[PDB]
Amino acid sequence: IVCHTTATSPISAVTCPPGENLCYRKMWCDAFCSSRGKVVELGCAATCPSKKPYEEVTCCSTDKCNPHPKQRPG
Amino acid sequence: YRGWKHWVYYTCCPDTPY
Repeated sequence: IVCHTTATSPISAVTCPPGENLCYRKMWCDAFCSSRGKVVELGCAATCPSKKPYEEVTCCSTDKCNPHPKQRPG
Repeated sequence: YRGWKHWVYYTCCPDTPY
C-alpha cells in the first residue's frame, strides 16, 4: 500500500510503511462547498472504524486516493 | 505578537515545482 505524499505537481517518497490498511487523506472546507476550502489531506493512520460526518479524513486504502486542490480541482 | 499565520494548510504549489 502506498499514498502520494502531497503530490500536487511533482512527487516525494510515497509508500506508507506503518499502518497496513488505509493511507488517510481527505480535506477540510466548510460544508459541501466544492470550490473553496483550500486545505490538504492527512496521510495514513492505521484504520477508520469510525464514521463521523465533519472531521478532516476517514481513510484511503488505495494507490491514488490523493485528490486535487480546492481552488482548481478539475 | 504579529504573525498572520495561515489557519489550515495548502496542497497545490508546494515548493519542488522549482
